[PDB]
Amino acid sequence: KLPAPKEIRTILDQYVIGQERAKKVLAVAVYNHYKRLNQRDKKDDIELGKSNILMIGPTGSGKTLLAETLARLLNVPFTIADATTLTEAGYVGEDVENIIQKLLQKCDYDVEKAQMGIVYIDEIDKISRDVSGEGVQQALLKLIEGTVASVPPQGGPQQEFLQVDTRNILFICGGAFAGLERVIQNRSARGGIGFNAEVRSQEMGKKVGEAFKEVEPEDLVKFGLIPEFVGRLPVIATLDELDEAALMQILTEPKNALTKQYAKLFEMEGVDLEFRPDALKAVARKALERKTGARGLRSILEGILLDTMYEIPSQQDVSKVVIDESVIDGSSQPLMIYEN
Amino acid sequence: HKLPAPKEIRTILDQYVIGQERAKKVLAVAVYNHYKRLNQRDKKDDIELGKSNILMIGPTGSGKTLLAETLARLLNVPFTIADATTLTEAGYVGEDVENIIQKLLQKCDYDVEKAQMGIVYIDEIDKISRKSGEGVQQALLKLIEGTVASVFLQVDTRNILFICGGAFAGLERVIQNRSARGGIGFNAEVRSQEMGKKVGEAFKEVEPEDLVKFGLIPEFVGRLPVIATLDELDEAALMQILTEPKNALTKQYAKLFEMEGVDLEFRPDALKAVARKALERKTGARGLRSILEGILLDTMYEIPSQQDVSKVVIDESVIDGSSQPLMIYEN
Amino acid sequence: LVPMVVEQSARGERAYDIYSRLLKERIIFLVGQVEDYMANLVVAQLLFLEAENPEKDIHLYINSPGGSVTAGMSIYDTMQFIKPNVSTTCIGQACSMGALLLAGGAAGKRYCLPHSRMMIHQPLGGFQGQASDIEIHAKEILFIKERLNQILAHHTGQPLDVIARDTDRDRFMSGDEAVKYGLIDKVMTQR
Amino acid sequence: LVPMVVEQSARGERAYDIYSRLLKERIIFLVGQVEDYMANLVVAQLLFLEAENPEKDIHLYINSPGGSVTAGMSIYDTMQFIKPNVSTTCIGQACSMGALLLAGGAAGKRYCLPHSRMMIHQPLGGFQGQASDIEIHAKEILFIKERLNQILAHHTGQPLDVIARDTDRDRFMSGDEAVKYGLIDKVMTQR
Ligand SMILES: Nc1ncnc2c1ncn2[C@@H]1O[C@H](COP(=O)(O)OP(=O)(O)OP(=O)(O)O)[C@@H](O)[C@H]1O
Ligand SMILES: Nc1ncnc2c1ncn2[C@@H]1O[C@H](COP(=O)(O)OP(=O)(O)O)[C@@H](O)[C@H]1O
Ligand SMILES: [Mg+2]
Ligand SMILES: [Mg+2]
Repeated sequence: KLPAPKEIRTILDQYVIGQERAKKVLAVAVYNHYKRLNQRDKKDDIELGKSNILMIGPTGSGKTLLAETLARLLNVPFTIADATTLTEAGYVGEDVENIIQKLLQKCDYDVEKAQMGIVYIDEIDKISRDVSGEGVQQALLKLIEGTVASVPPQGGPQQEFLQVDTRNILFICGGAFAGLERVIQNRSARGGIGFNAEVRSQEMGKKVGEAFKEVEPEDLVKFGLIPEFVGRLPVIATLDELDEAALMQILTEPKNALTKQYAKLFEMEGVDLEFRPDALKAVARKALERKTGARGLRSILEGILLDTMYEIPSQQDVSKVVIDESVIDGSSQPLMIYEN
Repeated sequence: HKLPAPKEIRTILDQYVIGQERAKKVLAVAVYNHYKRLNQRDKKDDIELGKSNILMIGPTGSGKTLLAETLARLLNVPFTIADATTLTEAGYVGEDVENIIQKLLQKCDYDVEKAQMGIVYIDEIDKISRKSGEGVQQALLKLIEGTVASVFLQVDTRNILFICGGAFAGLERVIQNRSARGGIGFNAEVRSQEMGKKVGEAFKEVEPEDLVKFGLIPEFVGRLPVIATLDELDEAALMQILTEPKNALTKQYAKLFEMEGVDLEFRPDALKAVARKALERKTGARGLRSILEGILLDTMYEIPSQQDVSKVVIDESVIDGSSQPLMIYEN
Repeated sequence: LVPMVVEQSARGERAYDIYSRLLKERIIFLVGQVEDYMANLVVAQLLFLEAENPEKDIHLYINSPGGSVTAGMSIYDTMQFIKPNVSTTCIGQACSMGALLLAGGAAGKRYCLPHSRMMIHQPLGGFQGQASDIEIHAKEILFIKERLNQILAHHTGQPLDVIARDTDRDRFMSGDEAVKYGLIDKVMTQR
Repeated sequence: LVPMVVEQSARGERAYDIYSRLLKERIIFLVGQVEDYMANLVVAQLLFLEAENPEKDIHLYINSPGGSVTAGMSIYDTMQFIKPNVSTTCIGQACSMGALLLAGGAAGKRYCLPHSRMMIHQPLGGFQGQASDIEIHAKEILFIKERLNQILAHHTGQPLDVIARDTDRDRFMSGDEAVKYGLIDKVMTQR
């Protein structure tokens, strides 16, 4: 109950590796949000307005993880609804109502739980700029600020529809705004081309290191988002790119680190899973070029472990499997101590 | 739970399926871990590992059911094969989503002991694609999470391995978009007109993102840490399959001629040509049926016409479509 | 004026000029004197079509009285380097570079209309300067003459001694005569 | 006329000219005599491509009979300043200024077609005036000649004395000859 922002930060830090800026923002944000649901006394202090957050980070930065991990600290219904599916009324496509509908399915159709729920609408950037654009934004505007639910009944007339007010729920929004770096580059040192220009470092996961630190509402409006929409979300969180230095600190440090999980499965048979410092770094580089980041580690690792994971059980007396940098690439095979 | 080693799993399964050993390797260790790990976790340090659900994606007549059957042939635990089209809203417009758990009650024998290790399998999961539709997916996803729900008999939903496999239509085109194209130069590598036309674009390399793009609920798409990749067919494997089953196509053809008292003599040479015809029609193992069924039509209209037709010899010319069945009619 | 054409594709209607519409079908037009600017367009078209479909054949129509040798070589070298087979169809005249580009097409894909006229002559050159400079340029024009004769022999199969003898003076060859000579493979008469 | 082309991208269909479409692939074309107006386009194109992908290589095709020395220097100086490797693939001919750009490409990325002629000649200059002006304008054309000789020696690796000797008179070099000289790295024939 109402854990201190610092405690939340430490718990979230267990998995997240290097999101301090957003960590604090997200921590304080939820902390005060639930204090409003808690501070319901009648002392002329119910007027308090919620403040929705707008998480902007390159794909795979850790946005979803923060939302999901934080949901567990709350121990209440949480959901993630994509923004692409939603389309303005009058044309085929998901209706804004549906967001509440699916959200309530996780809540078990409990009004108290609904009001104390958190949303993580993703890919908000997609709906930028007659249909699938401003229309969706206009509809969403009312929904995020204030609206009554119309969720039809489950299982089993038209009056059966249930209602709940969308003025308590914290509607967090996560989006990978492709091109925002150029908008923020126009703020100062607009030069992209020329000898004395700010030409991008590279076309790898180094580009957006701290490019969103200087994100202002004006840029988001220029991006295409409605001015009103940008106003609705006052807080704007920023995430890093999870580059090679991050990926090296994310393959063993996290409590859920792939190496740890893989080691657990290997430990059962009796093989002491081992990794070399350079070996782990090698995987990071391979994931960055592949552009799969976080999601590329598992696959990459499975391509380097599964091979010997089908052998190890049939082999006996195995004591260790040393994974060398060479093994990561397609040159060598996992070194294994066949006997003791 | 059988729970053999990956080696034993693959080897024992190879006996009944030829050509799908690549995917087998992955699935072998996959299921091996799930049973062993969960059953005897012994409160492992920093337990994070979620149910080792494995996805199955293959085209029609790829042997999805065969791999599902062979997997369930020796598995003592129940498999409760079910469908995704049969599911509808939760007892509002039609069949409820608890019917998958109802199929488990039949296979588990009402034994909680068997229920907890029930390998809930589904086929043609690609027919509920969002465009009921998306509603069934969410009501389906609820059980994937491992939410104990009775049908009435309480059923253990935790630790239920999911090997669901659908014949996703338009999967390669979505992963084809992800693939990059070649340049236009004198020192550039134009690799092909198209990229998902030489190898199955879908079943060589897949990431969760590609599945979300298809139009599936992102939560369910990122619910399976493991995946698989089924190979449509193989030319070598097509000649073995021709007479591998107990009642193989060729076998059944001869057995049908034998009902009248005629032998269906067939040449090895003809077999090679037959495989090519099926590979061109691109309709899977089942496709081969149509080629021979038509070819035999003439023989199914000649043997009856002439009685005392001892046997019929088929040569490579007959499969080429030039020669006429060499009636061996005699005394 | 160049007329406009509508493709009326399934996705929607599009407007392309008469030349661009044919370019979609892997067709390239060579009209007028050969020069660096127009020759560069052909090279760009050949490479672009290669990326679209490196297996489908390409058809190059040639109607030109000749031109720059260097510009022509850039086209010939490009046709052989790329993977697709660049067909060639004479539509009435090829004097010096038109026949080198007509005879530099894939085997079995060199055509000519019924009343087309094809000629072959040695490369003409013009230069002025000191005696030393003249001797240097003379060797260059003599080297080019040999390389060009070698190309015709390779594609036509005739011996180099015959090519050099036939290129000393202007030699006109009809559609039927060219087939026996080896410059082309077939004479298209009707569909 | 320049034919149009459609990319047919996922976002939609856009019409690009044959030259603009190739520009998206980091390709620049240098055709005709070198001059301030045409050379400035290459500068803008090279700089523009640097921002899109400062790591991906660039392919600069050179088919030109030469031109302004000052205009060419802006291209060479720009190619070396930028980070991306600028490949060179000589098609057709490469005269004095064209050869310098061909030699200025990244190491191991300089190419030429089989029937390509690479000529090297001294810088051409013309001026009229008093004896004092002639003496002043003679040191400039002589100083520039030294800079160009150093550039070729740096990339080709040959000693400066050999460059001056060869540049005294026109010297035509084929693909194979240019490789030994160091002007290029490989002669491409077929894909
Ligand atoms: N891998 C295989 N090995 C041998 N026979 C196969 C294989 N795959 C398909 N077949 C043949 O296909 C026939 C049965 O087809 P089946 O109904 O299993 O299609 P399916 O693969 O289940 O379709 P889907 O993939 O859409 O579920 C059998 O006669 C069988 O011989
Ligand atoms: N620091 C991290 N530690 C562990 N896992 C991470 C980390 N960053 C990202 N991930 C993984 O990446 C996946 C993608 O989620 P996220 O990066 O939040 O946004 P998106 O889903 O848009 O890529 C998550 O499932 C998560 O497990
Ligand atoms: Mg995620
Ligand atoms: Mg079946």
